[PDB]
Amino acid sequence: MDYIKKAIWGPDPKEQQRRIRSVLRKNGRNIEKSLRELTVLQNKTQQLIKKSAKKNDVRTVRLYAKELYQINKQYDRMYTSRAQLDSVRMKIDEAIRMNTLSNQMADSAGLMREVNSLVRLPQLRNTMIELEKELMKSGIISEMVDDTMESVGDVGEEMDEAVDEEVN
Amino acid sequence: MDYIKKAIWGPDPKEQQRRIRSVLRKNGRNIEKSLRELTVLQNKTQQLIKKSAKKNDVRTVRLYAKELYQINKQYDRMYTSRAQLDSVRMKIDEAIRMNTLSNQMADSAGLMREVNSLVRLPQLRNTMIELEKELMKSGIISEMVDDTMESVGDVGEEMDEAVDEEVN
Amino acid sequence: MDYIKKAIWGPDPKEQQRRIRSVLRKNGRNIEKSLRELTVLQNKTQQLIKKSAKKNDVRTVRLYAKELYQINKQYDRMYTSRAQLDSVRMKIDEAIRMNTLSNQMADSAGLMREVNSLVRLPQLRNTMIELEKELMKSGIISEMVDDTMESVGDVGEEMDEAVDEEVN
Amino acid sequence: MDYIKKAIWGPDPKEQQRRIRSVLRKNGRNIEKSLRELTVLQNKTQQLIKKSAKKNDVRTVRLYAKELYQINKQYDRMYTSRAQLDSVRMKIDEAIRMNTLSNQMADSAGLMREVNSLVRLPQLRNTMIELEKELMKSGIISEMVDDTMESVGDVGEEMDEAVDEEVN
Amino acid sequence: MDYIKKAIWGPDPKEQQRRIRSVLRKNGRNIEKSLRELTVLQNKTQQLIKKSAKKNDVRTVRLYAKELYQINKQYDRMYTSRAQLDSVRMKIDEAIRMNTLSNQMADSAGLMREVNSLVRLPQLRNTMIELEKELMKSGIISEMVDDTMESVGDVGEEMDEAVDEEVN
Repeated sequence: MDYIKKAIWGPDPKEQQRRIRSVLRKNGRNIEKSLRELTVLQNKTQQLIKKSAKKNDVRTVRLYAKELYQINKQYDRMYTSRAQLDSVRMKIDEAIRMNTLSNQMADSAGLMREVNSLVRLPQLRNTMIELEKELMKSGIISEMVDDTMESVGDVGEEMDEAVDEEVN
Repeated sequence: MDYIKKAIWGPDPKEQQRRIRSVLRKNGRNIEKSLRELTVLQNKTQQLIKKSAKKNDVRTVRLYAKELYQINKQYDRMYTSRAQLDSVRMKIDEAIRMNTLSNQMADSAGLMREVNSLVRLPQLRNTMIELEKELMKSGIISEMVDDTMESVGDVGEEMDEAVDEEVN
Repeated sequence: MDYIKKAIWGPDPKEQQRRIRSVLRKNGRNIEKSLRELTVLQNKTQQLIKKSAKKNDVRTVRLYAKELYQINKQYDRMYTSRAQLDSVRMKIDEAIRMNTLSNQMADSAGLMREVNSLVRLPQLRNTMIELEKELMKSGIISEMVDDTMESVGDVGEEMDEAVDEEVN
Repeated sequence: MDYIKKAIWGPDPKEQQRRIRSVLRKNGRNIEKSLRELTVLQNKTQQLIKKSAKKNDVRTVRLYAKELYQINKQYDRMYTSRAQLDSVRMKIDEAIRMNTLSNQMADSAGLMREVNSLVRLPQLRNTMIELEKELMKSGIISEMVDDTMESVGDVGEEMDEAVDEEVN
Repeated sequence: MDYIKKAIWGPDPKEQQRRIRSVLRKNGRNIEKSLRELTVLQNKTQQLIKKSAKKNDVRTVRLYAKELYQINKQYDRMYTSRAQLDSVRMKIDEAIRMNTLSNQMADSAGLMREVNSLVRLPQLRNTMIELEKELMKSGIISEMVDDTMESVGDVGEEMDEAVDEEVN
């Protein structure tokens, strides 16, 4: 019945989708664990760098200087990988929705407001007399084009200072 | 079966849609005709202004100033109307598509390119071992997560100037 | 089930393909290693040619003149071989894909846009009335040929200056 | 089994495809008929213009100028339509093939010629020792990487004018 | 007949609605039970904390100190969940009504009072002479605009201290 959805997720899409979001969330928590338990190794080193900064021991600071870099080299790729999954998990939750009734109602009512703003504009009045005379008495669209009968075309305050300005 | 689309276009949407687009190009040509047949009234007036520009008759030029104003007031409301319909006819064609197979193929093939760019990032390769081990041998998604298995990573050129910089 | 794929890669194609891309990537890294470790022999010689250029020693420059050529003769074939594998590995990754669902969706949605641009052209309108009346209510193609009902054929602004130009 | 092709052509693609190509040659002949039967109205008019060219009657030639314009306005929209259908019928035949065995043999036998040109380049022979030692004795690919084993390389005529040129 | 109501609640809305309010009320009573039977475990602990507060037993209070926190941690999420369902059950009873005759009469009679307050304002009197002369003798609205004939426009006590204040 829907072939593009099965061309992406396979012969049973609804169990392929919950099979990624198991795996893509187990790895989403192992990053948040390995930044929780690796921040405290950064927090203890801030107590151990500040310890031997007042001790002024060369053999102590240069021994912490090796492990402070190798963990911050580990931190900068695990902090990156948290933003890597969140780019994947957001683009793949967008693929999972993609044709839902929830997005169909949310994107249509946001569009019917944008049509309702445009059908009341006065220069397309004479379209709406012709359009009301032709359409079926349908739902949203035909209920807008007959609700816009609140305008007639009449002359207003014209310019007189431009008539003598054309000869000028 | 199709409730949002019938709520917008009525109980038979496919004939409501071609009933608008029929009307909305009848007015699409009547604007384009009345910008064409009224430009040549502005074109003949540019000759008749240039006629009595050398005659230097105030009783001739200001008689054209009464009718040149009535055409350019008419032109600027009809030139506006061409932008009025084309704002409506573009939004009301977006409402006609809105859930089609034509949008389903277009908005998803451009979405699978964006996932193919993200699954190949080397920080999340450790996810793609676990993800390839779990998924059904599906279409697009499970064909991308094992087409990223044709690569492996290894350690590189570490910084040798970092330890003395950290103790600095 | 697919015989051309097995006529190229043998009785088990999926393990022939990952057996090349092991070998064709080990050699892809031995070139990048042997241009990394041979550039530094070119970089030290730029310190040793510039050394004895100010020393003005004939017996030093003409001894570096032998090894500068034999390494640049080595460099120019190893730099070539990097572009040799990348021509092979790109033509053989194209053979590995060649019938994938990923290329099937990417090359079809790029083609359905090219059909959508052509079916709306006005001279083939009277085809599309006949074509809509005949086709099944299918997916992408039949959803395009009934969406193009937004045009009727009517006369426009004809030429009058060519009628008296035929006698001219 | 075939999801992209059924998404384009519907649940039975093979009868949707011959249902378009049936319609799209019915109009393929009606354009070719109406360019043939309308050329002879242009052909008889070239005699009747040449009739009253020597009669020198303005009341005869300009009566043909009213009907010669109505045929060449009709001819130029029907001559355009022959290029309109042939742009559609070529693209919609490309959509019908798009994944066939006929394209799989044609696009791959032309691809194996291009790999056969690249595996015989002598800079990458050192890959083809390691590649022949690893691959299964397959079809086309492993038959090319050992049909390039009927050759060997050796050092050639070195430059004797390079050392003095480098010290120059 | 009503498509938005079926797009939300499905093909039979009236049995989807009483299928939530079964489930959403069973859970509404299991919270009120599990705060009724968990308050008495808080009430007995207030008799057991106040028991060993005068006994001054360290091994008794610190043993009740473990279970007093684990139940108040249980209480603070079950007290929250009572306010969680009542936010859901009130927003989903608002969805169930949403177009009823009961809300149609209650929101219209509250609106007709607001129109009745505004049509009697004296500056829009001259509208109501024109409006009474045009409308059909309808229900509520036309019965208000002819009931407002109890006013005529006449001059009152004008200011004289502002005439000499303009020159001032």
